[PDB]
Amino acid sequence: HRGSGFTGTLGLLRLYLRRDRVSLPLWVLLLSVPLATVYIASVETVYPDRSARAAAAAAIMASPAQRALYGPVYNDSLGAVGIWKAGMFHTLIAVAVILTVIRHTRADEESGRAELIDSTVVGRYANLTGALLLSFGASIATGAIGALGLLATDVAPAGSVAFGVALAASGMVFTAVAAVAAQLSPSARFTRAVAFAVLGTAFALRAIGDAGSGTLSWCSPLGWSLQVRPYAGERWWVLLLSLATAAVLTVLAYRLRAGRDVGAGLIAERPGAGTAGPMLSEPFGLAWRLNRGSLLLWTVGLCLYGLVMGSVVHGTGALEQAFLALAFTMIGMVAAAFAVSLTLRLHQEETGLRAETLLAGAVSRTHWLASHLAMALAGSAVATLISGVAAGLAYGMTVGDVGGKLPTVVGTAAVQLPAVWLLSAVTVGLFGLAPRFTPVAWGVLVGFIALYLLGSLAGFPQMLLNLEPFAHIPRVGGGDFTAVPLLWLLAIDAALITLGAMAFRRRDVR
Amino acid sequence: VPIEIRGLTKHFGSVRALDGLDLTVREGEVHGFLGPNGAGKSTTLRILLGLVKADGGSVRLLGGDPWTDAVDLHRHIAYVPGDVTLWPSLTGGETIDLLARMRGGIDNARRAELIERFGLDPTKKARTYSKGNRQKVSLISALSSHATLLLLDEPSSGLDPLMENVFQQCIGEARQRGVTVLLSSHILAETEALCEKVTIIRAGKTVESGSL
Amino acid sequence: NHQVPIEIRGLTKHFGSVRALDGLDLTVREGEVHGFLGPNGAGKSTTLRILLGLVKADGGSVRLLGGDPWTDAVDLHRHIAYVPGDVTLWPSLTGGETIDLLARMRGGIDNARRAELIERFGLDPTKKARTYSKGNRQKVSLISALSSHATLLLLDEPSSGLDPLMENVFQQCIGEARQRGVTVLLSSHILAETEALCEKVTIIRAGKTVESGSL
Ligand SMILES: Nc1ncnc2c1ncn2[C@@H]1O[C@H](COP(=O)(O)OP(=O)(O)NP(=O)(O)O)[C@@H](O)[C@H]1O
Ligand SMILES: Nc1ncnc2c1ncn2[C@@H]1O[C@H](COP(=O)(O)OP(=O)(O)NP(=O)(O)O)[C@@H](O)[C@H]1O
Ligand SMILES: [Mg+2]
Ligand SMILES: [Mg+2]
Repeated sequence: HRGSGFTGTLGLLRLYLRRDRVSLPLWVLLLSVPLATVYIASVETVYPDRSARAAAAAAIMASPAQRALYGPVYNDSLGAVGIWKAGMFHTLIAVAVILTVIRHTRADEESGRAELIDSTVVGRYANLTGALLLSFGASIATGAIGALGLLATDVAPAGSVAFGVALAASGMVFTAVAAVAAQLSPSARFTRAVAFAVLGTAFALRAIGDAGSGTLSWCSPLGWSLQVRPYAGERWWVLLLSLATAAVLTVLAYRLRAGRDVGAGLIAERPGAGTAGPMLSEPFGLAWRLNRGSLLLWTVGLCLYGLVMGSVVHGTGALEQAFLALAFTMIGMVAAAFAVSLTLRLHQEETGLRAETLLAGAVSRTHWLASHLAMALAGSAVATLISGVAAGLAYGMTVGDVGGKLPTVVGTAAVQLPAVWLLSAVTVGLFGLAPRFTPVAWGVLVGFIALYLLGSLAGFPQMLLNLEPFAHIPRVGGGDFTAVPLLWLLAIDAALITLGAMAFRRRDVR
Repeated sequence: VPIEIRGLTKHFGSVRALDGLDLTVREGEVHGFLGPNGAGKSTTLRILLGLVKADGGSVRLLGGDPWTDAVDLHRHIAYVPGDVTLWPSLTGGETIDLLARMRGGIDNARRAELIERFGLDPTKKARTYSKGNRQKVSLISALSSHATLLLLDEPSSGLDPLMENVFQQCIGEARQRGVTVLLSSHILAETEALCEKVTIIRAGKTVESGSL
Repeated sequence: NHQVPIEIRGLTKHFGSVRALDGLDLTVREGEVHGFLGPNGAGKSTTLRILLGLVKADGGSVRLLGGDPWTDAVDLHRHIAYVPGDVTLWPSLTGGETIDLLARMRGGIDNARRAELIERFGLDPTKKARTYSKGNRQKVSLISALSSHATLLLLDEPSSGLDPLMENVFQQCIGEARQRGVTVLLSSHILAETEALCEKVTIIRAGKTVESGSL
């Protein structure tokens, strides 16, 4: 007696909570503490006289390129100008909550834990409710900590609360999206791709709306957070929108669950072919077969992003250079994440007992490793170069000539490759020395990104900002091109790769 | 009558996984459940746990529906899957304790007896278990509970003859104290010894059923 | 290969404080089905991971097909077919694609035997590999290993999940493989297929050999 579909929710929640106890506090603090200690703290040094701050605002509203990345500035108050740069924090929290929800809902359910858990006295909706409670709690805690940190500074206290609540709502909207996406396919990667396509589309719509009239920025959950307008006249009712979209979607994520069976999705499966083709006869063919969809989807997404970013560059060549070099660094980071995932394909292959099946044949350990390494090194390069070509074409058309604006934008994209491949090198080095600690390449990449963002803005010495690759990339166009750091970033990569290879041939595949 | 399947049916895509089944297990008896590798034995056991949602027929598990009453029924039921997967980080004793906490009850006087009898080493990470000590975790976690209905999919797979004999004696002792068992074997040597009244299904439907 | 496919002398391996193997001995002799028996935790799978070069031995001598299992693990692996204790397939590949893929990295598939093996195990080779019951998931490995160029089969519980008739088809397949000079090493816990198939059983207890000889 006394049983419902939500039984076991608290137990599942606590055993999800203790699984990531070194990851959740780290990013919860990372997305909230550097709001009053970095962004607002470093605005009385860069922009002291208020007469100067106003000038900075007049340099943002007169350039669609800068307000496509970050958004518009509506007045010259200390809070608004200080927190303009931190409008990128509404996307990182969405990434974090999407990853958490998928990790705790569908990744486990694909490993057979659903059978073991649900064979007990654990309800049907306990697994979903536990992950939703964890993500909602994390996204509320980060907003609360950010608001509490901002309330101790000398900015207006209403805008601080508005920004905290907006940051919380931005992460609550994209938890229901992750749940609905998780109710769709038996494969976790397909669900992650579906969830991230929505975020990419929202960001693109937001950027196109910001860089123009502003009508198109009302059709995306990102860009519902900037129109709360903290420090510039708060529109409180906008949060209600972020409260409806989250409530309407999270109901659907339950209605899609009361009609699937543990393990399946929404569409049944289809028969394949009863014979392998002349391409699937090798580790290279097998690795290609497993990554076709990922390669195509990443390539299409990066091409569209480059096409979007190239149109706003020209609504004086000393500012388009600075904006292209700043916009392609983000593409470099995204391609680095692509490379890290394509290389973690290897750890996921070994930990799934499928590496010993392949290695018990006439396959060597280096020919197997250099079949995922060769895909990680090539797919990221192809995607980055295609994005650069698309950006060059879009920029060239809107100016008047293409042959004078394409090569420079292609070079700008092609000089990011040594920094992109360093994370593949790091992952390969970790897989071969400490295979269990392979997935800390994600932490290394997040640390590099955090250092790049919060480096020369909190006053760190210029010998501590040299511990990252994204700051050493040269500047193509005019002078300032050296090509020496690239030679220092390629060599490192090779060394690391070699190390990993040499540490894999003398090991146990256990 | 713990189980009263009367006409089950299930389609996955265009695949007729189950096409009319008539299982019937009564109180305090061990029941065999046999058939070739397409029959639908593992699917039926998943329908009884409210995990698959059968497309037709009637299922009265312990007097109630398995789908809409799953939580209430699952406090009298234990399950041993055909493919046992554990948590690699946790220990065997930790896994048994955690599964006892979810079930809300265990018999420690029998837990210790089974642990020292199956030969399990309860202080080892579950990832080091050699496919024969991985089945012992499920067997001990299911045979030491308060369930009055056991559904075993392939309880002795990976177990050497001595441990299989131990499992047979354990099932005999369980049947002594009024416990109902439904057993899928593919091994007609323990089916002959342990249970009477087998049931055979060929293509999703019952072909024969009755006392041995 | 000195007409002795396998020759182990004083094998040893520790996994930290755990003494997995403590002096194991073996000798398989070019043409016979050999039974590899022992309790749980004896060290049966680990030995099969040392012959394949996946795991390195701390002591003793191993001579697989006249060569070192660890350094020559590529040219010796095209005369060998292996069936693991835990069969895992790629969930996106088809059942009939996995057979061809696996049999191509070994010495190569035989299309005359493949058709008649799929015919009599009753496999459906056009179906994704995440929908196979535990028994059609084993037929994939069995058909892929029994239809290949191989002068040595290392089977590790090959009839796990097979109904009384598909494991009687497998016995006939092994018996007619032995006819054309194929050496088999058979690890199992069912002492009913060992009696019918194997002579020269070998029983190990805790990494050490406690019994050996013809049946
Ligand atoms: N998720 C699924 N999607 C599609 N078909 C499935 C799925 N699960 C099972 N089937 C099919 O349904 C039928 C019943 O499978 P199953 O009941 O698991 O076999 P079984 O009774 O367990 N025999 P055994 O192989 O010895 O365990 C088989 O034809 C399977 O291929
Ligand atoms: N990675 C490992 N780390 C530590 N101990 C291990 C590891 N792998 C195996 N062992 C131990 O080594 C011993 C031998 O196990 P194993 O080689 O799997 O024998 P086994 O015959 O395959 N067991 P079984 O398949 O049931 O007959 C056991 O005590 C295992 O617990
Ligand atoms: Mg089954
Ligand atoms: Mg074994």
